[PDB]
Order: sequence, then C-alpha cells, then structure tokens
Amino acid sequence: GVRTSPTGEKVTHTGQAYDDGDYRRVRFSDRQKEVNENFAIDLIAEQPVSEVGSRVISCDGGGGALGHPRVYINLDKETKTGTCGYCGLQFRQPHH
Amino acid sequence: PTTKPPTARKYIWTNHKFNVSGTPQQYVPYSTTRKKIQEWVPPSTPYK
Amino acid sequence: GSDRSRFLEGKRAVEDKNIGPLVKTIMTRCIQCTRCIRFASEIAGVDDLGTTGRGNDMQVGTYIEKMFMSELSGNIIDICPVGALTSKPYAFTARPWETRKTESIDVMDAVGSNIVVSTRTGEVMRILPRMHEDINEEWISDKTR
Amino acid sequence: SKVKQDMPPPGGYGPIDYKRNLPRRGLSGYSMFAVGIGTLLFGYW
Amino acid sequence: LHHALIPHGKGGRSSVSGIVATVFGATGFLGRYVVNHLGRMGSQVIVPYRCEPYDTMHLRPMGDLGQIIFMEWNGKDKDSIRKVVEHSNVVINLVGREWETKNFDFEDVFVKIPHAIAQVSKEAGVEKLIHISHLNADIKSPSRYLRSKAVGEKEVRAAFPEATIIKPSDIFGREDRFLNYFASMRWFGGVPLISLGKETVKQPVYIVDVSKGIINAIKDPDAKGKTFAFVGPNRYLLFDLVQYIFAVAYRPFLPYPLPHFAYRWVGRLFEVSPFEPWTTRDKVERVHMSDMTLPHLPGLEDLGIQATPLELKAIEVLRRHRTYRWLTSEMEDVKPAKTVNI
Amino acid sequence: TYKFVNMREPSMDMKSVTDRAAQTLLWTELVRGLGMTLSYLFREPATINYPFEKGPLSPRFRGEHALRRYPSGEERCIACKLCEAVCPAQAITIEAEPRADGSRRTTRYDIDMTKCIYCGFCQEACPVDAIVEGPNFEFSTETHEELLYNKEKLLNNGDKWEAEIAANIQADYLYR
Amino acid sequence: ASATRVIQLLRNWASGRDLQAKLQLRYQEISKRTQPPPKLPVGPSHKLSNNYYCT
Amino acid sequence: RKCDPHIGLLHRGTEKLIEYKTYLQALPYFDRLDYVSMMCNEQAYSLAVEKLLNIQPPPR
Amino acid sequence: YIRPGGVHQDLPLGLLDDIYEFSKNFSFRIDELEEMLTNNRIWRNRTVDIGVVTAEDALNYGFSGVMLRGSGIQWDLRKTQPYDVYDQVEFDVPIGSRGDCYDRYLCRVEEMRQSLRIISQCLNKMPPGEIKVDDAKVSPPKRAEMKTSMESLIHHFKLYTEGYQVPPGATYTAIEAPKGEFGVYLVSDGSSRPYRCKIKAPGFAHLAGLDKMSKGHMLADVVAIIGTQDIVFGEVDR
Amino acid sequence: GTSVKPIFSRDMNEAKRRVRELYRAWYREVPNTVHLFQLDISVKQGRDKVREMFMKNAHVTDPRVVDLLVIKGKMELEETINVWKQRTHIMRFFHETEAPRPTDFLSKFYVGHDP
Amino acid sequence: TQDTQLIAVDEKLDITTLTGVPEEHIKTRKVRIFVPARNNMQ
Amino acid sequence: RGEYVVAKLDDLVNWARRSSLWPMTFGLACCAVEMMHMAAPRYDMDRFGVVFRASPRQSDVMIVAGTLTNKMAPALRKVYDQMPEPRYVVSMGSCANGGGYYHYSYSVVRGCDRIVPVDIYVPGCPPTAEALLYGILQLQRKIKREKRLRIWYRR
Amino acid sequence: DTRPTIRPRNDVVHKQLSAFGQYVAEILPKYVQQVQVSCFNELEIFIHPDGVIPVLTFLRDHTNAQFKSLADLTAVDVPTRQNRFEIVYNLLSLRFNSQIRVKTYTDELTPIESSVTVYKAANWYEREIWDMFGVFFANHPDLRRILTGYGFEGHPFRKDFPLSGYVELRYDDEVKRVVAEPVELAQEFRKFDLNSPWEAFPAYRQPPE
Ligand SMILES: NC(=O)C1=CN([C@@H]2O[C@H](COP(=O)(O)OP(=O)(O)OC[C@H]3O[C@@H](n4cnc5c(N)ncnc54)[C@H](OP(=O)(O)O)[C@@H]3O)[C@@H](O)[C@H]2O)C=CC1
Ligand code: SF4
Ligand code: SF4
Ligand code: SF4
Ligand code: SF4
Ligand code: SF4
Ligand SMILES: [K+]
Ligand SMILES: [Zn+2]
Repeated sequence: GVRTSPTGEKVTHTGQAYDDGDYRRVRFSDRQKEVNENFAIDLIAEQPVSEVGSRVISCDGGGGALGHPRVYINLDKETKTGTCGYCGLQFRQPHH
Repeated sequence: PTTKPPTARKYIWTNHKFNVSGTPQQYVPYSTTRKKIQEWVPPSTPYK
Repeated sequence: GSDRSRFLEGKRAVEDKNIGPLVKTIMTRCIQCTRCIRFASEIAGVDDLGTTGRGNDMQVGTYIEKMFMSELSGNIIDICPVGALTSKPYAFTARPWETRKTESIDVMDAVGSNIVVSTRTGEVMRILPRMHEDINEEWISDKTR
Repeated sequence: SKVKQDMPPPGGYGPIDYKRNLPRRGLSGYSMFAVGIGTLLFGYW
Repeated sequence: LHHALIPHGKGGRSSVSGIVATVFGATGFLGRYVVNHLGRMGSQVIVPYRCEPYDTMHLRPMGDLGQIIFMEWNGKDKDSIRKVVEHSNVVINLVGREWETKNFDFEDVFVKIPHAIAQVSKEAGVEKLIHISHLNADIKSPSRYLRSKAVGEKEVRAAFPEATIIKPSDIFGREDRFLNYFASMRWFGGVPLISLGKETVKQPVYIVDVSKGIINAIKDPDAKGKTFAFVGPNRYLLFDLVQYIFAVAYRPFLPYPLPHFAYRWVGRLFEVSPFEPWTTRDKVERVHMSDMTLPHLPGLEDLGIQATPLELKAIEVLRRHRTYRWLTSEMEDVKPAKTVNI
Repeated sequence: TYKFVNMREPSMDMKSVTDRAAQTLLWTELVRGLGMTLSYLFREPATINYPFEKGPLSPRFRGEHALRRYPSGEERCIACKLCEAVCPAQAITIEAEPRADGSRRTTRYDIDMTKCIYCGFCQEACPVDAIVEGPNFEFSTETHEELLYNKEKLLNNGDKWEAEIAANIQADYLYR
Repeated sequence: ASATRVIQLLRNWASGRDLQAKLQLRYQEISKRTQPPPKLPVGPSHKLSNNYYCT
Repeated sequence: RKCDPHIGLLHRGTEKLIEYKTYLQALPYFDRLDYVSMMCNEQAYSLAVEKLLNIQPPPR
Repeated sequence: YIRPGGVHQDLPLGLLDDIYEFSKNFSFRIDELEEMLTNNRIWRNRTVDIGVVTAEDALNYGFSGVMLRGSGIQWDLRKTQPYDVYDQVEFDVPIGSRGDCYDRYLCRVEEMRQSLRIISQCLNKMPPGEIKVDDAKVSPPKRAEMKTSMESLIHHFKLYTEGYQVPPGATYTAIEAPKGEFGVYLVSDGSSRPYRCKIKAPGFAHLAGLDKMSKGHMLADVVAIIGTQDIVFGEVDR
Repeated sequence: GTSVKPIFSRDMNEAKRRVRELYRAWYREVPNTVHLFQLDISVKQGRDKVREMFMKNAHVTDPRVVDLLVIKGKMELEETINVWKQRTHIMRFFHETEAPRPTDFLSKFYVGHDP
Repeated sequence: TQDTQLIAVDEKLDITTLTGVPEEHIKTRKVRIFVPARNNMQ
Repeated sequence: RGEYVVAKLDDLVNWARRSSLWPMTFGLACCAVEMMHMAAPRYDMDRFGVVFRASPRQSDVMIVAGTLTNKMAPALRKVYDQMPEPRYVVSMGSCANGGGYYHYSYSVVRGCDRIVPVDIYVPGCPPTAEALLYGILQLQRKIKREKRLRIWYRR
Repeated sequence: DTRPTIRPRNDVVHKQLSAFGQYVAEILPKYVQQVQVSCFNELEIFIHPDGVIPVLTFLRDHTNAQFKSLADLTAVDVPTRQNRFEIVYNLLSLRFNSQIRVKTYTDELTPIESSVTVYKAANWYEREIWDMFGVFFANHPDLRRILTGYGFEGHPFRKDFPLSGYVELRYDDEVKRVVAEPVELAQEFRKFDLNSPWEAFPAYRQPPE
C-alpha cells in the first residue's frame, strides 16, 4: 500500500518522502518517481500460515535449488509463529 | 509463449513498458534512504 | 576446516531466548562454548544465564524468562564467538569490510575507556572495547557502547 | 541419472579439413599468350 | 538553513553550496559563464530552457550529475515561472533580448517578463533575486535599450523589496557581440560609426568580473535591496575602441565619420533580413550614447571583485578575427588605446 | 614439430618462367582476386534486419540488473551484501536496516550502471539468487542520471521482466 | 541454400570452390537452442570417507 | 629516420587498482588488458594464481 | 570464464557440436583470405621486404611470438615450455625465413590453420570431469551445495567476501598470447589480495621496435609495421 | 652510514651549478612557449612563474635530492620545447579556476571543518 | 665498503619535494601510527 | 498555413539528418571492437546512412568508445570543437559513460560528461553490438523529435 | 600424486636450478648476496645494485647460461625496508628454456646505470619505471615520462600515492579548455578490511622478529 505525502508525493516502502522545503524535489516535476507499488511489506502479510506438526520444520522455500538455504525453523513458541529470516513465510505448530 | 506461457505471478507487470526515456516518464535518481541527523527543533515562547 | 560436508540428516533448532532490548539472542547459532556464562558469573558477578538441558538438547539461557541488565551487559556480544548473541541496535546495519575502525576513548564515564569507532560511510555504527588493560581491558559498559 | 554434460559423440566428429587448398585454376602460359596474339591478329585483319 | 540546504564541501563539483540559483535565460553569453561559475562549487542551478535542447546541450558539462536540470518554460505562461523557481532558494534573472523580435516587443524583454518573474519568485518564498539592469539604465534616454531597462528596473525594485539589481556596463567576452561586433565593420564596410568616435566614452567590463559579482552577491547577505553597478577598470573614448580593436586583430583600418542620419538607415536594413537583425535602430544610438559616471551606487570593487583591463584580454575574443598571417600576434605588438577615464 | 612458410623455390625452366611472365603481364592473380569478390556478390548477405530481426543470444546473458521476488511476493534480497563485497567496480551501494516485520530488507540498493561491468559476479554472490542480470540490453539512455539505478528502479525492473528471467535461471541453475 | 542452381555454378566458378558443400551461414545444423537438463558430474574427491583436508 | 611511438593515450593504472581488489575482482582487469585475445589473458592470470596456490585445475 | 582453480561454468549442452559446425567450414574462409591477400602482387610489393629484423636484434629487443618465429627465430611457448595440456595436443610452429611484415602475415594465417588442428584434437578429447577444482577454499561450492550444507555456505561466503588466502611469494607464469608472450609478475604478500602484479605487455617491446622497422622505410610502411605487429592499445598502455 | 652515492652533485656548488643553466634555458624559454602555444599570458608573469617555482622547493639541503629536481625540472623543460605539451599543460601551472584557500582562522572556520 | 665518491650525508633525508604532494597535504595532515587492536568479537 | 509550412520543412530537414549520420570513430578500448562489429555484416549499419566517409570534419555524430584518460582529455576535446554542428556525441560503455571499472583511478576522468556534452548514453561493458544499433536508432528518433525551425518560428 | 587437487612437483629440474644457482654463485660471489628456489621450480639469484651490468652481461653471453630474452623490469615497493624500491629483472634462456630472475634494492634517489646495453628491451621498460615508480636510472639514453600523463606530479605506484590521484579534469567554458582541478570524488572508495586474524599458512609464517 503506497502512501502519499501532503504535496502528493507517494512514499516508498523505505519511507523516503522529500518535503516541500527540500530543493531536491525539482527533479520530480515534469517527470516522475518510479514507485514499486507492490510494497514488499504487504505481499507477505496476506500470505497464510501453514500448519506442520513438528518441533523443527525445514524452510527451503520451494523450487528445490531455486530458493533460499534450508535454515531450520524452530516451532515451539505458542505466542509467536516461527517465521524464516530468509523468506518470511510464517510457519505454525498445531494448536494443542 | 503461445505454446509456453510464462509462469504467472501477481507482482509481474501486466503491461510491458518501452524505453520511457525522453518521455516525461523518465527516471530520476533520488536517495531512497531516510535522513538520520535530526535537528533540535528549538522550542518557542519565552526569552532568557 | 574442510572443503565440503558429510552431514545428511536434519538439524536442531533452538528457541530464541528473549532478554534485553539491547542484546539479541539467536540460540540456534550457539556453539555452547559457555563463554557467556563464565563472563557473566565471574566478571559481571551476577547470576543471569545457565546451561539448561542435557546433551544435544542442553541450551544456554535463563530457564525462567528474565532480562539480564548489568551495567556491562553489552559486552557478551563481543565475547560470543558466533552470532548467537548480537547487538540489537547495530543489528542489520553494517558489516566488517565496510567499517573503517577508528580508536578513541569513552567519555560517558570518568574511566575514559579505550574504544573503537565503526564509521562506515560517514556515521558511527558500533563501539568496540579496545584492549588496553589498565583503563578498561577489552570490556566496556552499556552506557558507553 | 548419469553424466549428461556436453560430450562429443563416441566417434568424435567428422574429420575437418585444415590444409591450404587453393584450387589451381587458369590456362597454360603459352595458351594465354597465344590467345592474346590470336585476337590481335584477327582484330588487325 | 533548510535540512538539506545547508552547505558542505570544498567547493568542488560534487560539493553542495546550498545555493539553488534558478537562472532565467542562460542559453547565451552571461548565462553560460554564470552557470559555469555556479556549477564550479556545486549548486542546483535549475535553468528553464525555451529553445531547442540541442542549443542548451553545451550547458551540461559544467554541472555535476543531476545538477543542470533543464526545464521547459514559456514567457507568456504564468505557471511556467512558478514551476521553475518554486524550490530555488535564490533566483538570478538574465532574461532580455539585445535585438528585436516581432513577437517580443522591446518593452517585454525588459518590463513584462522581468516583472513577470520577480513577483512569482517573491510569492514562492525565495530569499534573494538578482535582475540584471544596465549601468546606463535611463528611460528618458532615446535608447529603447535604456528606455525599457529603467522602467523594468524599478518595477522589479518595487515588486521585490530585496531585489539586488545589477547594472553592468558594456560587458565584453568571447560572444559579447560587442568586441566581435566592433571587429565587424571591416567585414561590413568602412566603419560607419558617428563622429569618428570622438563623441562617446564607455567603460567595458570583462564578463568573469561580472559573473563573479553575482555569486559574490549571493554569499553577501547585505546585498539585498542594494543596487550594485558593475563597472570596468577604465573608461574609453569610442575612437580608441575602433583603432585598438582594429589593431589587436590586424585589420585594415578604414574609419569614416558617417553622421547619425545615414547610419540610422543601415540599422533598419540590417533588420530587414528576417532571420536575425544584425543591427537595429535601437543599436544605432546605443553606441553613440556615452556612459554616465554613476558614482553613488556601490561597485564590485568594494565587493571583493577587482576589474580586469580590456587590453589585458582582447585576442582571447579577437584571435578569431585575426587573419592567418597575424593570428599569432598578442597584445604586446599592439599599442594600448588611450585610456580616457577618471 | 614445426614448419617453414616462405621457403618456396621458383623454378627457372621455360614452362615456369612463362607462367610467371604471363602472370605479370596478363594479370591473373589480380583477376583471381576479382573472381573471389564477384562470387561473394552473388552470395546471400547475413545482415540481421534490426529491430525486426534480432541477434541470437543464450539463456546465460548478463545485463540490466533486476531484483526478484519469492513466489509469496516478498523480495529476495535479504541484504547479505556479498554482491557489495564481490562487486569489482564497487558499483553497488547497499545500506541495511531492520524492517518493521523483523527480517532484513535493504533501504538503499543503488547499482551505478556506468560503474558496473556486467561481469555476472553479483548473481553468484547472494545465495538467495536475489540480484540477477536480465536479458535486457535495450536500456540506452540520453541523460547520465537515469543510468544511476536505485532500489525502486531495480524492483520495477524485476517486476517488469521476472517471467522471462524466471525460466532463464530454471534452465541454467543446473550448470551453476 | 536459398539460392538457385545457376547462381551456385556462377559463384562456384568465380571462386573455383564448391561453396554449397559448406557455407558460412547456419541453416539447420545448429543444435536445438532448448536442451535437456544437464546433469553435471561431481568432484573427484566427493566422498563421505577418507577425504580429510589434512591430505 | 627516427620514430617515437608515444603512448599513454589510453593508459589506466591497472595494477594500481589490482592491489586494492582481491584476486577474483582482479580477474576482470585481465580480460580488459588485451581487448582482442581476452580469455588468453584470463589463462595467464589463472595459471599464475593457481601456481602460487599449489593447486592444479581439473583435466576437464 | 577461466578463473583460478578451473573454469567457472560448464559447457552448455550441444555447444560442442556447434563448434564442430563452425570449425568444419572455417577452413574455407581462410582459403578465401589467402587467395585474396597472399597471391596478389599488390599485397606482396607493399608489405614484403618491409620492416625486416635480424634474429639476434629481434630476440635481444625483447620481442616474442610472431616477432621471433616470423624472423627466423625457432621458439614457441607451447612446444618448449608445455603449460596446461598443450603438450598432449599436436600442432606445427610456422616460422619464417626472412621476417618482414608479409612473412609475419603468413605466419599468422598458418597458425590459424594450426589453431584449427588444436581445436580438432581437444574437441574430440573432451573428458568426463568437473569444471573447477574440488577445493572449496579456492573454488566456489556448487549452488546445490550452497543451500544444502554449512561448510559450502561458509566457504562461498568467505570466498566472496575476501577471496582466498594465497601463499606468499612471486612468480612469472607466462604463456604465449595470440599476439606474443603474455606474463604476469604476481607477488603476493600472503593476504587475500595481491601485493603487486606487473603484467608483461607483449606489445611493450613490440612497439619499441617501431623505431627501426620504420627506419629506412616509407611513411606508409609505419602503419604496415603497426599492422603486422597488430598493436592493440590495451596492453602496451596497461 | 652517512656516506652515500651521489647522482651528479658531488657538492652543493654542482647542485647550484646545474640549477644555473637550467634557469638559463628556462628563462630563454618562456617568451616563445607563449608565442607558439598561443597562450594569452604575457612574457613577464611567465618568467617569474619559473622564479617562484624555483624557490618553492629551494629549501632542502640534501645534495642527493636537489639535483633530482634538477633533472625533473630539466625534463619538464624538454617536454615543453617540442610542442609535446599542449595549452592545458602549460596553463595547468597557471592555476586559475580554484578560489584562494583560506588565509585567516576566520576563513578556515567559515568554510567548514577542514583545517 | 661501497667506495665510489660517496657523499657524507649528515642531514636527514627529505624526499618530500620529489613526490610532489600538494603543499596543503603535507603540513595540514597529521599522520599517525599504531598496531590495530584485535576485533573484540574475533 | 504558416505552421504547416514550417512543419513540412522541419520534417524534410530532420528526416535527412537522422537517416544519414556520418559517425567518426573515437574508439580507445574494448568498446571500440564491439561497435566495430556493427560494421561486420551481422549488424550492418551502412544499411541506414551511417557510412565510411569518416573524415572528422565530415561527421555529424561522434562515438567515444572506451576509457577516457586525462592525457587523452584535451586532444579528444579539440576534436569536438573542430567537429562542425549539428554535433552529437555517443557515450559508449561503462568507461566512457561514467568511468566504469576504472572510476577510482588517477589516469581516467569519470565519464565523458566532464569533457563533452553527451547527448546519448549506451550502457554495457562492452555494450552488445546490436544494443548500440538501438542507441543509434534512439538517437535517430531523438533527432525526429527536434523543432529547430518550429522554435525559430515562435521567435 | 594420486590426488588431483594439488599440482605435482617436479624434482629433476628442481635440483637443476639449485645446481645452476650455485654455479652462478661461485663464479661471481662479489655480487650475489643469496640465491634460492621456490616450490614452483622458479629460481631467483639476488644481486647488488651496482651489479646490473656484469650479471646480465654474464647471463646474456655465457655459453652455459645464455639467458638473453629480457622478460620484464618490475619494481616492488616495500615501505618497511629502507631501500623500499626493489628493481626486478627477468631473463629467459632460449636454448635452456629456463627463466632467471635477478632483483636489487634501491632508495628513492640512488641510481642504477642503465642496462640498455645488455638488453635494449630494458630501454623502453626503463622509461616506465621512472614514470610508474619514479626511480631514476643513471646514464640512460632518453629516460622519459612515457606512460603517465604530460606534466604529472609524483609517482603513482609509490604506496603513498592515492588511488584516485591528486588532480581531476573537466572542460571549462570560461576558459574553453580542460582545467585540472583537485579531485573531488562523487563516491569515496569504500575500502574493505580483508584480513582474517587467524593464521593463514603455518609454513610461510614470519617468526618473532
Ligand atoms: N553588454 C551587454 O550585452 C549587456 C547586456 N545586458 C543584458 O543582460 C541580459 C543577458 O545578456 P546576454 O547573456 O549577453 O544575452 P544573450 O542574447 O546572449 O542571451 C539572452 C538570454 O535571454 C533569454 N531570453 C530573452 N528574452 C526571452 C524570452 N522572451 N523568452 C525566453 N527567453 C528569453 C534568451 O533565451 P533564448 O536564447 O532561448 O532566446 C537567452 O538565454 C540581456 O537582457 C542584456 O541586454 C546588461 C548589461 C550589458
Ligand atoms: S557465548 Fe555465545 S556461543 Fe558461547 S555459549 Fe554463550 S551464547 Fe552460546
Ligand atoms: S556468520 Fe558465523 S555465527 Fe553467523 S551464521 Fe555464519 S557461521 Fe554462524
Ligand atoms: S555485474 Fe559485477 S560489477 Fe556489475 S553490479 Fe554485479 S558484481 Fe558489480
Ligand atoms: S548479494 Fe544478493 S542477497 Fe546479498 S545484498 Fe546483494 S542482492 Fe541482496
Ligand atoms: S566500459 Fe567496459 S568494455 Fe568499455 S572500455 Fe570500459 S571496461 Fe572496456
Ligand atoms: K558475537
Ligand atoms: Zn524460509
């Protein structure tokens, strides 16, 4: 979800938004900023949480060799769905 | 592609752009980082 | 070290003990060298961490949840040979080869602890406790780092 | 699955020519001179 | 200063000086040199261009990456100005046409647009403005060059309270159409000037002295409101220009005191060519008119910029006119013109 | 083993001198040169009709960096910065920061197109195949600035191509 | 390929060689651009035993 | 009679940057050394480095 | 492509056949070159007997490759100092008699034919084997092993941060470039980065000879000297 | 270990000697280099440019180095005499484009953190 | 041990003028040494 | 109408210039060889105007191919001024664009912008031979969108 | 050498260079300081500075050595060592297909009489050394700045010379000519600290000095 600034300046996922007083905004008129509308924060948020009944789940991320190293995910935290640092896919432990 | 459609994904562009240079749709370099040295925002009203 | 692997089975993942908003624990990376527990009980002189478990399942931590809070608490980060314990604020910010270490002394205390500054591209990332023995050895308190 | 990298066929490959094979084309040295003189005599006549 | 407007660097190409000098009409002479000076220590000089981008292409090398931001603009369009000076912390006016155009009445080039850019700049939120007047600016003078200059000079003065108005004398440079001009009577004819030159004393000034004046006026805070006059080191009676210029170029000296009556006719005939009015009726009495002393307003000398003598650098503009037999001749072979001055 | 080159000997007999004299007077090797070019005139040309015809390439082509994304949607680059360390021209400029979710994500990923060399080292660096060189070469520009790429352009390039480069690494990761 | 017969003998004669036997443009001898999965071999020392880096 | 082939008009301090980079990043310099026979330069660099390393390349 | 410790990537499937397709016909095009150039009297009279150089003068000037072999000198790097597998392959060394620009030109085109011979033998000699050394400290581990095993992860990580630790010392490993003798004086301090690498420029001495090969000769012979030297402005200028 | 090999200057006088004709040639060199190279620089400020270059380094006392600048200055002169050097090279000594670096501590302070 | 018209150089060697570094970069540049402290994490 | 007349003249002049450039080669490094393959029949450029007339005086566009050095700096520059207008320069490859692989070096100026006004930039190290043909084509269309006679009419 | 990772050693010629090294050492012991060979069958005999003439004149003319192919004239700066500049020769024997290499030590000022007599190939190399490292050589025919820019300052491969340099160039309109301003980089060279603090090779380790 891209957000706009008061001067109509759409913000990027990093949060950069040049204010009106910034002289560095003059390259922006007559032209445009390229904004990755697919904000990386919310195309992972809508992804569901898979249910695997094990204490440690591999996280290859699909594609076999095409993915991220198979860092093993610890699954015993009931209050925290264990997510992978590489791909961010949240993994869960069946509700006992 | 008529005999082999590319792997359909959500983030893929639904419409392939040309070389946008020359047109007002050009690209302009700009810092994508955030400023990390904020000022003191001096408070107002009284005098020493 | 070798140049390949011979492991075919799975691995073991440890629950990340959560202590401090200042030091981050990834306990799966721990090699159980127990340097943290000794630098705690002898140097810091405070009972904070343990080695709960047994065998492959023995884990370095506090069992019951706590928040280790010593004045020199930001020192176990450097003693840790692996990234099992890392610095939360500096985390995911800069990496060795970018940094150009510059040495100076601490000012937050009257000790004047010798420290190493970690400018990367025009700003300070992390503070390292330069070894000099008399003033600070190679340990600095949290308020300085 | 065995090794599948790019390999030459078991018979290797067709024997590839590499000699200097400039084909000698032309006419006899006297023949070129004779035909040159013959055209001149015909032209003169 | 603004969060990023704060200056930084050793005055190099990639050093931010914090001055955002949107110059108006920089595609000629003084515009070329000021941007060269503006871009030397590094500054976001937004140049609104109106001609073909090709003719503006040569301004690119004197700016760092992302510095010379050419912007489309039109004089008539009110919003055209407001877009190019919206973020510019300083505005340097340079608009003006020394010759005449049917679509651009001579009033406009010194009254309409100069007023049309001064009020928008003050409405935008700028700090400074520098509109370039003439050292001889005088409406009552028969010079439409002077007549339009003076009225526009006070308009921007009235419109902009901090309008640091600059009134340089007859500037000279590589493309000044003043030195290369005065070399051109030999090509055109027998030097049809008035009264053999013994009726007009002028004080030429080298452009870099002028251009260094504005940038020094930029850093000077007290320059606001004050109306500095940029004057050369020495004056020069008109005849001395003609013989000296014909000397530093090794041209056949053919002076002729053609009176003002017939010399006015050749002005319109030079405007007859519907591509460029080589000489105009305004330019007829422009050179006949002499330069007033104007001693009360401050000059560049007290501003830190000295004045370079004309005879110090003439062939730098005039070696082009020197023929092959004498292209190698420098100042020293040529006698200096009689310094009729203070 | 070796071999001379200019060791031919001219025969002095009546026959041999006649051919050489005929060659000198009646230019024959010159005509032989003429015949070579003329035979090539009637040879079909090999002029690729750009842009309508385009030259062949291989699934390994290197150019036009573009960050990719996982099938879920999150971008691949975890800011492991091996590409930065490897980059032999130091065209890459990466600054990391802990994202609000918790995992890393580069807040600044500029690769200067006119410092880069398209050596293909960067794809071999990141183990998450984050940055790759796409098949594009049709990004010539008219201003030096637009060559200076950033994170936003890199992602936009990735989303633009993705599908083409998705099959490219599928047919090449066996070799790698 | 392409060309016709009478043209071939023209360039065959002018060059004194048979150009139709082998030319300088690829028509059909080119290997298929898409190829089967290239199962690569392993290293000579790829073994779970007696391969210490001490050797 | 006398000839002086002045050079430097392309000069780049190739090994000056080679010192600051490591061996792998140094490899593209060699490909750009001779812009005619490029991989032959790669051959010389690879032989030199693996000669110091006391490691021979595989027969393939 | 060619990196310390083997070759980076493997040959794509079917490419070896394409090499055979090209090699089978490239012999024809060189017959076209030799017919167009060698026999024509214009090429000889303009280029033969031009820029001669005696064998002792050539070698003592630091010349190499086509400079020596063309000018009578009997020496080639592969035949004498066999580096890599060049000993196994067979070829001929086309040395010249006089050693002018023309003789060097013929020496180049005969090496072209000899190059085709070497291509023929090696292409039919392709082994079953890996592309890079089985030492992860010098060669990057396989991408399949990259994301599977920890040792491979570290070894590629460190190899791609600082590289590899090269034992100290120095060497002058030199091989013949298709232009001349190309060598490097790679002295290593022992860190992960080189200390000093002075690259032998094969044209460095070759361009030094422009003084005499153009001496006593026409102005147009100067470019003929350059052409037969094939002066490439990347090595003589570093 | 104080006794070391000399290049040309066995004593100070020979170092003083070589400086002499070096200036003799260079003083005779300024008027023409301007003339041929079309430099817009009068002869006078060309001559004393050589002058203050000459004592911009005339402070060292080691005889081994002074003659090294002699040959360095010697051959900087040779490269100029035969139109090898161009307009940019001759002018390069005549520093033009940069503003004078700061003189008073006030000017050091106002520019930036630089000393 | 090296007798070839050797000059008894009693003054400390000053090669600063040959290297031709800018004058602002030879005086206004404090130059310092030390042996690096070990990276405490390593 | 007058604007139509100046439009037809603008098209006639623009179509001639864009379609018949006479580039002059200024290759200095490996960027020269790959453009020099555009001369090879695979990506023939003489198919559209750009021909062998060379003769830097008789040249419209200059292609600066390869690394630019400080000692090369003035001699290249003086070529540019001697080159009659309409003169445009094409920046070939990472080195001529912004210094590329030798950006941090003492004998190279970072980019040709510091010397000549660059009208078009072709990335690559080296750019593929056909990619320059595109760069020439996009420069050709750049000339197509030129309003020299139009802008004169407004004046 | 059944293992294919390490390169095989070759002992027969390894002993041969050492025998030849002693053979050269005994003949001219006035100038040979020390001689040694490495693992990769590369022998190096070390000479004194004033020894450029006879040692090469030896190798160039000896009936049993006859090393005539001059390979390269390199220099290696070592700031620690007093004679930091180390001029390195390299010769190849045509008949005996071997590579000799002689190197000396030299200060910034101390000269070397030009070895153009033994090998005129050194002449053109000799220009580069004074350009590239700056070491002047005595009685050289014409020792010129040939590879660096015209009127350059200093010696770039002295390890005290910045990689970026001291002067940058640009075309300036107000002078219509290229002006050499001091460098002002758009980006600073991000140096990388690439030195593992653990022992790399116990073999070549320097003992406590
Ligand atoms: N000696 C002298 O010549 C002196 C001159 N002046 C004044 O200084 C100013 C600049 O001088 P100089 O630089 O030499 O002049 P030039 O003729 O070289 O350049 C004038 C500039 O004004 C711009 N301009 C003028 N009118 C318009 C308009 N209506 N719309 C858009 N742009 C416009 C031109 O743009 P474009 O090129 O696109 O038309 C051009 O950039 C002029 O007003 C001049 O009279 C002051 C004192 C002395
Ligand atoms: S110091 Fe680190 S690695 Fe060692 S036991 Fe403690 S957490 Fe584990
Ligand atoms: S860097 Fe070290 S501590 Fe961190 S994951 Fe890798 S091996 Fe473990
Ligand atoms: S291709 Fe090479 S130079 Fe370009 S960004 Fe990747 S690693 Fe850097
Ligand atoms: S190497 Fe790949 S994963 Fe690492 S920072 Fe670069 S793009 Fe991201
Ligand atoms: S951009 Fe690349 S190919 Fe072009 S000159 Fe530079 S290094 Fe060579
Ligand atoms: K740690
Ligand atoms: Zn995962």
